[PDB]
Amino acid sequence: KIPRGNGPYSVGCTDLMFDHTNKGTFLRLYYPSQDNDRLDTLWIPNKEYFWGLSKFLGTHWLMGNILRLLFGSMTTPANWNSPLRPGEKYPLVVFSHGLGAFRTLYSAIGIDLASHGFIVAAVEHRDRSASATYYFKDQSAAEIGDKSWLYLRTLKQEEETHIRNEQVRQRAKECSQALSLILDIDHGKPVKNALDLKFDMEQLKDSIDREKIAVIGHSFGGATVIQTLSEDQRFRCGIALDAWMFPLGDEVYSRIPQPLFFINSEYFQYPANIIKMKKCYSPDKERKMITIRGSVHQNFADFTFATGKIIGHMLKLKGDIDSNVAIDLSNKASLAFLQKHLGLHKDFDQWDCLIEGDDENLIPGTNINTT
Ligand SMILES: CC1(C)CC(=O)N(CCOc2ccc(F)c(C#N)c2)C1
Ligand SMILES: [Cl-]
Ligand SMILES: [Cl-]
Repeated sequence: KIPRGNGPYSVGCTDLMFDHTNKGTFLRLYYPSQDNDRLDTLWIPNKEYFWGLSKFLGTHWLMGNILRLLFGSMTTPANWNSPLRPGEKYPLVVFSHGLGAFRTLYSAIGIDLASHGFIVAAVEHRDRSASATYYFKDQSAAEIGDKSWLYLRTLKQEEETHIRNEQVRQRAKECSQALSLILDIDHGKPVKNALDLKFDMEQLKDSIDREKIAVIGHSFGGATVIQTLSEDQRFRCGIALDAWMFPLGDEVYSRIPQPLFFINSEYFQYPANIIKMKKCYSPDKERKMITIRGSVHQNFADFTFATGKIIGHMLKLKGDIDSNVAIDLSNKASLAFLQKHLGLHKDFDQWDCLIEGDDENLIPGTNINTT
């Protein structure tokens, strides 16, 4: 089971696609909810995501069918289409998923954030870095629900540098676009959700704390944080979760004025990557780095909760550290950082010491030597 949020607020979930096209925004929203008696949220909502995952793993599509059998009824503890908790303006996080992932696979993070009074928009990227995603060819297709699917692009070695950079720039634009959509809904612009879901978007009117915006993401999503910050000053700070730095252009490193927090796994990182993170540092800029002891790259994503301890460790979905312990640290340290750099008036400064890696399961900075 994917853990429930640790915060005081109940959590709701829904999906927004606007416009309906491959250039529209697709996101999963996690938000403080008024009610706590709704059905839980289906974790991986369509069979095609499992086919996507099968291609990402480099297996036959029939492994996709097997993955569906195993995981296709799994839920995540968020009240599907629950009304938004009224009477308060919430800060906003835009969240960016990893390569071969998609919008629904970081619910442990999204739910926890929402339970502390954030609205979280987990974008689904259309750069062919998602295992799968979908949209509609035209207005007619959107009405009848005739989905067009877009699957993960496999690269040749000679395409890697160039295409990963094209992808990270698209990802950043998608983050900025998702922000604009949410800010426009906040004002009260009518938006007809291309998905026919019983969550009225007008609830979001006057519900966003409009200057309190952050961008967070895992791996490819971590590079996306960085690209996004350099190009969109509306994002006040960023948190990169085990960032994969390879996609970034040489130009971006000196171009990130906002506070930036690197939260790393012990076992993912390597000198080339760490060197790139250190290129983000300058005397006038606020940077923080911590490393979670005993953790692996997948501790930041939901599949760390989806299997047992023995299978999970074999598949590199789990580390030596307990998955809930690990995500608690990442999520609490994130909260403290956000409160600091968004100027929130909550109690998240109780976790300030985690920003400095002061905890028995944290390493300050990095375990990686780069000399
Ligand atoms: C360094 C990379 C190749 C680049 C990158 O982004 N990486 C993270 C991928 O993270 C995934 C993928 C698929 C999933 F289903 C889940 C989950 N849950 C997580 C590895
Ligand atoms: Cl790893
Ligand atoms: Cl290296």
